Parts: sequence; C-alpha cells; structure tokens
Amino acid sequence: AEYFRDEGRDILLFIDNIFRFVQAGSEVSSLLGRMPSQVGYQPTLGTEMGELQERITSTKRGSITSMQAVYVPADDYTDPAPATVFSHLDATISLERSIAERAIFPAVDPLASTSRILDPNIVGEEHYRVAQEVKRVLQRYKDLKDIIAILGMEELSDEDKLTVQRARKIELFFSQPFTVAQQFTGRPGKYVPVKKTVESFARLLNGEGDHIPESFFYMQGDFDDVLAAYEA
Amino acid sequence: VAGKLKGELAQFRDLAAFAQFASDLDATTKAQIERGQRLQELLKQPQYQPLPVEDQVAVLYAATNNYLDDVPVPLITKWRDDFLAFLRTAHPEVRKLIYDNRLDRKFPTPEVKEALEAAIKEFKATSNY
Amino acid sequence: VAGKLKGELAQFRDLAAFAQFASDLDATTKAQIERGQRLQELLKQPQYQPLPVEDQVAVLYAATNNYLDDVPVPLITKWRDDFLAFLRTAHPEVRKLIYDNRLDRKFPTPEVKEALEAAIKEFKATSN
Amino acid sequence: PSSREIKRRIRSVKNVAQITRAMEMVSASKMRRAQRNVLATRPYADRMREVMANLTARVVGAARRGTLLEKRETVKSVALLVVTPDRGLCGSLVANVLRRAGRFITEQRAMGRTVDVYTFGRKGRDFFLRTGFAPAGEATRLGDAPKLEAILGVAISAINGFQSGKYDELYIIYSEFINTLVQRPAIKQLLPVESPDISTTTNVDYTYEPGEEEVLNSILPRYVETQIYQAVLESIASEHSARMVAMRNATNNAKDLVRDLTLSFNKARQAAITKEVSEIASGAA
Amino acid sequence: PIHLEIVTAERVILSDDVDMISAPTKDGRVGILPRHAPLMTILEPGELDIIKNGERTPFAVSGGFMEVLPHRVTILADTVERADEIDEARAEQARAEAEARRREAQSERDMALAEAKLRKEMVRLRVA
Repeated sequence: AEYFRDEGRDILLFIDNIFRFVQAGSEVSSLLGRMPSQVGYQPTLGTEMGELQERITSTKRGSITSMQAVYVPADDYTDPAPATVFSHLDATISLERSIAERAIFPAVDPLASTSRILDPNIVGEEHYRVAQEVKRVLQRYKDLKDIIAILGMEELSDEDKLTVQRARKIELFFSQPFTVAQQFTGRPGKYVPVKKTVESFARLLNGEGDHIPESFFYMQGDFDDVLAAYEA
Repeated sequence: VAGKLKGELAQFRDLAAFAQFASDLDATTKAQIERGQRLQELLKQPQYQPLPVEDQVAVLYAATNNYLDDVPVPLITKWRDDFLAFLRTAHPEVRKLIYDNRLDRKFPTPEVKEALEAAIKEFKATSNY
Repeated sequence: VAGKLKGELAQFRDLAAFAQFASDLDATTKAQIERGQRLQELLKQPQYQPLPVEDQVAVLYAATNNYLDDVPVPLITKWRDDFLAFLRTAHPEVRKLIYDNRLDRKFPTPEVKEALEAAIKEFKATSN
Repeated sequence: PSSREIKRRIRSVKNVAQITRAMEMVSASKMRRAQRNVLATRPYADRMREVMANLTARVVGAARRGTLLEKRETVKSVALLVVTPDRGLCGSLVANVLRRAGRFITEQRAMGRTVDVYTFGRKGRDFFLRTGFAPAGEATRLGDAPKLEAILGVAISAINGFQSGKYDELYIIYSEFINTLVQRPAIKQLLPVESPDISTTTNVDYTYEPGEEEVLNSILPRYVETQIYQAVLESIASEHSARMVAMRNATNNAKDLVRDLTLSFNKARQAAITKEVSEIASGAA
Repeated sequence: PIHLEIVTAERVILSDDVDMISAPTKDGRVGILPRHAPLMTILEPGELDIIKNGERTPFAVSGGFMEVLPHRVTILADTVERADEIDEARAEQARAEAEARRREAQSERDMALAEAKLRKEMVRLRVA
C-alpha cells in the first residue's frame, strides 16, 4: 500500500482480525524463548503494534486509512491485545447481530460506535450537534425498550412517544443502498455526502417527515429522496 | 423448513425465564412457550438412531405448521417415532416423493406438499395422544 | 449429647436463608431459629476459660432438652456461667457423677438423668 | 476473588436478574388486570355518589341526621382502616402507609382520642401486633381480585362499632395510585357525608318507597362498604405497580452488579494467566 | 325503551333498553315502564324480572337498591343468581370463570409467585 501512498493516492487498508496478528506475534515470541508479558503476551507488544499501525498515517504526499477487524479475546477489552489495539484507534464501528436480524445491511450500532474526530473543532458544529442529538434520541429509545416491552406503548407518556417514533424512523433511516449489492437486491446504490447526511438528519430531527410512517425510510438515501418516495 | 424452527426456538429461548410462570402470561407468549417446548422435545433423539433427510424434513414441517399443538409435550418423541414408522410402512410414496425433490428451490410448491399434509392428517386421525 | 446439637445447628444453618428475609414463617420455624440462636450463643466461649468435659456435657444436656428455651438469647452466656457456678458450688456431686460414668454405652441413665434435671430445675426456679 | 468464586457470584446474580425480571413482568400483567377491576367497579361507586348527593341534600335536619351520618360532637374514640399488600417486595409502599398510619395515630392520641385499628393484609396485621396496637378485626389472604363479600368481615364490624357508639369516627389508609411510578399513601374519611359536592342535587325528589329514613339507614352501610372496597381495589393495583417498580430497580441493580462482577472477574482471569506464565517461565530457567 | 343498568359492585351486568321491569321492592313488587316517575327503592331477596319484547329473564336478586329516573333505570343489586341467559343449565361464563380469575390470578399464581420468592430467597444467601 505504501507504493500507492507515495503516488499521492488515498488507500484503504483492510486488516482482518488484527488480534490474529497479535497472537502470531505472541507465538513467535514464545518460540524464540522470550519471557511472557501480562496474559502470556509477547514482551514487545507495544513495539510490535507500533511498527505496524504507525505507517498507517496521513502524510503530505498521501494518506493510508485503515479499517481493521478486531477480535476481543473472551470479550475482554482490558486484555492487553485489544488494549494496545485501542491505543492506536480513531474510530470504532460495532456491527450488531440484532440489527442485522432485521433486514438492515449497514447494521451499525450507533450507540456502541464512536469516533475521535466527532468533535466540533474538526467536523463542524452542526455535524457534532446532529450526531449528539441522534445519540440522545437513540439512547432514550434504548432506555424505553424495556418499558415498551413490559407496559406497552399506551402507558408511555406524550413528548416521548414522538421521540420513540423518531428513533425508530431514524434507525430505519441508517439503511442505505449499496453500489456493490445492486445486483443482489435490485436497488441502485446511493452515495450520500457527509454534509448532505448532516443536513438530512437535522431536517429529520427538527420535525420534518413526522407524518411519514416508519416505511419510505428503508434502504433510502437523502431526506429529499424519502420525501419523493412518500409523494409517489 | 428449518428457518421457522430456528426463529421459534430463538423466541422460546428469549422467554425461558417465564416458563414456570406460564399461567400468568399473554396468549401469544404462552403459545410461543409451548411451541418452544414442543420443538425442544422434538430435537431430543436417542443414540444410534440417525434420521434420513426426508424423515427430518417431514417431521419439522409437521412441527413448524400448527399440527403438533394438540400433542402433549412429553409425548412429542413418541409421536415422532410413530410418525416415522407410519411413513416407513404405510406411506413409502410420500417419503420417496420428499427425497426426490429435496433440491427444488421452492420445495413446498410440488404436490409433495398435499401428499405430506394428507399423511399427517391420516396419522393424526388414526392415532390419539 | 452432641448428635442433636449437630443436627439442630445444621438445620438452623439451612433455615438461616428464610430467617434472613421471611417474617411470615410459622411458629415451628420461628422456634427452631430461636433454638439455633440458643445453641450458637451457647458456643460463644470467652478466652482462657476452658470447660471440662462434665461441664460441657451438663450444659449441652440442659440446652438440647428444652430447659433453655425460655431464656432470651442475649443472656444465654450469663446463664451458662451462672449454671456452672451453681454446679461448682451447690452440687459438686452431680459433676462428679457425670464425669465418673461418661464412658458407659448409654450415658443418659435414669441415675445420671436425675440429680441433673433436678439441678437444672432448681437453678431455673431460683434465678429468673 | 480467585477467578472461580467470582464465576459463582456472577451465576448467582444472573439467576436473580432472571427471576426479578420475571417478577416484574407478571407484576405488570397483574397491574393491568388490577386497573381493569378498579375501572369496572367505577360505575357502581360513581352511581351512589350522586345518590348520596341527591339524598343527603333532602335530609338536612339535624334531628333526622342520625345513625351513620350523625356528625357527633366531642369525639372520643377513633377507628382507622389500613390496607397493606399480603406479600412484601413491594418496596417503600408498605413502609409508607405504616409511616402514614403510624404518624396519624400520633395526632389522634395528642388530641386525646383513643385509637383502634383494623388491618387488611398480613403486612399491616403483623406490624401492629409487634408495635402493640392489636387490631380489633383483620382480613388477610385477599386475592388479587377480591369480591366485596370478603371485606364485609371487617366493614360490618367497623360500622357496628360506630352505631353502638364505640367509634366516634372512622378513617381508612390506602395506597393511592397517582401513577405507575408513584404510589403515595392516602387518608380518607369514612363517616357518611352530605351531598358530595353537587350531583343532580337539583330538580330531584325521589319518592322513596320504603321511607326516606329507611332508604338512608340502608344505603349508608352499603356506601361505606363501597368506599372500603374501592380503596382495597385501588391499593391492590398500587401494590402491583409498586412491586413492578421495585423489581425493575432490583433487575437494574442486578445487571449493574453483574457488569461490575464481570469487570472484576476479568481482572482475576488475567492475573491468573500472568501468575502461571511467570511460574512456568521461571521453572523453565 | 328505558336505559336499564343492572350494576353490581363487581361488574356491570346489563346496560340495554328494556320494555318493563318486575321490580321486587321491599314494600311490594312494582312494575316499571319507560316513563316511570322518579323513584328510589330497596330490594329484598327475590327474583327480578325483565320483559324484552315478550321475553322474561328472571335474574334472582338477593338484595340491593334501585333508582328509577324517568329516562334511565339503575339497579345497584348486591348479588344476582338465577338468569335465563345462563342459570344453572347452559351456564358457561360462570363455569371455570374462577379459574379464569385464578390460574393466572389466585390458583397456581399464588404458588407461582411463591416459587419466585423461594428460588430468589435461597440464592440470596448463596450469593452472600
């Protein structure tokens, strides 16, 4: 990838299960006879993880941006392997089985997925504000899941049923047609710019589209697209 | 056939803590519970008794369709054994028909569906539990 | 004497789960928890005050034969100390008798049974 | 803290979280049917509300204002009714009503009126026995959907005391159902009242067939029983709602404890590995 | 054509419109017609009859009251027994009605919630 980065191009490097790289390093260290670090890891865990994942940087000539799969040993995040991985991370995406059970292909868990760059000083004040509002409404929906399951929709009060409906519509809105799956699903892919995404979600939160049901948001792109689908 | 079975088993597992509280439950929640119990008892199998694919698909089609609801939970295994015996002796044709078109993309479409339904109905009429 | 002790203490330990929470338990369970507490307070021995075999036998016979049921729990240790003073002063002969025939196959002979229940009854009547 | 004892603790708390989750869900199901019974009883209780207003407006003379409705002067003895859940785990609801009933007696005894108590439910019955105020009449083992016949064993005794002069006044303490989350204790006056506010009191002159006094002397005992029955049914609905809140809090605490224990178990799991990887490496050299 | 409502302290029985009612008032049996004068009576143990297009439904009433307004009739009967709708033979609603308000309410549920208390209480000390 560094040859293409040296030409000024932007490269995506996909590493599958970087934890397997950590485990391979641990096995090599054990074979060489070195002493075992915490959790029988190589003593050179930090240095080995720094030799990698430090060439993945944005330089003047070009930039390499990596999206690496991570296996958490026994779901133990404190585990020095995922800990050292997290020490070199900027954005975390948490695909969820429950979201994928419903037919939403981009099954990204909004609450579990965070990013360092999501601050006002870089992505702008509006992007941060809309992201925080989406997080707040989805957190309220997650909190009220148990109330809905136990007591039902009727007992939940006003000015919160609207938030629940908006949260359902917005989690159906995260669906997006993929330009690589147009043959399987028979739906053309849509590329949504970040500014268009921010404005569309702000206009969904402020009150527009409330009359639109949960449908017409499924596998759609911008908010104007869902408006056109509702009209037709 | 197995998609509905997997879904119903997952639903039953999600409500495993309410099994001892079956009396004070919603009708749909209860129905899910005894459906899960029936399926779990159906999955129970003896040793050195492998069921060929046609028998498995016939039995799981019987279970997924609301055809074993009347059978009590502890009698599901006996019902399954008797149904396989019935198909092996009385109705070899339906077993051959299921095995012949197990590869059809729309398996339930062929007349095999009615043949199997008639076999289930005849067995449930002749036997009592 | 100690077989009943061990059984009652084990059952009290078992029923401590209900004792911790349930307040609607029947009079049988309440009395049984009370007896367990009686035995536990009986075992609360101070330091540098060993009890000879005859004394422990006498106390455990008194406790396991319902002679201690009416004594409240906080005063059981004082009750035991006073009872031992009683046997050491008032009736040394019952202690000598208990220690003399502690090896017989059937220890609770009517002979040892009398002059011991009598001593417990006298102590109960005189104090409290 | 040996990476295996914590596994036992996590398993135990997870069992509690499953059981407490189940208890919350039935409490909601029980509360839903408890709300329906209060709604079902509403027309019957509401019907006598205007009948009281229509009848008591007609009967205004103090001479004929006798029997139950008689507002006695120089009150000397006061009886009170307390309804409590038969089973615990309701949370602070049982403590709230007993604090309310316990503090209510203080003013009555401060003003010099002797106090007697009638208890519904085992929680109230046991608390007053331990305190010393032995209840004159108790009614326990009431189901989730009791009938008005069940409360006659106490309501009749309370009213018979008022007629005989034993009790100069009667009160009830019940858990008001303000919301599914808040159940404040409530105090109500049982002594028959004049026209509740105004309910068709005007343009009314019922030709009371057995007699105006005869109807009044027979409808007051039924009206107060309805008030007690309405309070009991309302308390039952509040009990299940309080239990639902308590179990939901307990399940949340159980789930938080599991997360804390799992966090601690993971630390013990790693420390066990470090210990082994240290002895084996040391034993190698 | 009068809005008759047999209301019981447990549940509302009827709310339909009725031609005539054979009310057993304490002083004496009285009939009620759609424009009856204002009235308020006391019932006694007996049988109360409703005429609905020539059909007589004998609801047995062991006691209660009655408010007869010119436009609506209310019967706050304490209890109802015989009922041509169900009576003893053909009676179905009442049949297993207790279980309908027991298995998920009283019967079984009383133990069902006791099992929750049991298995929770026993594991409460085990986690300590």
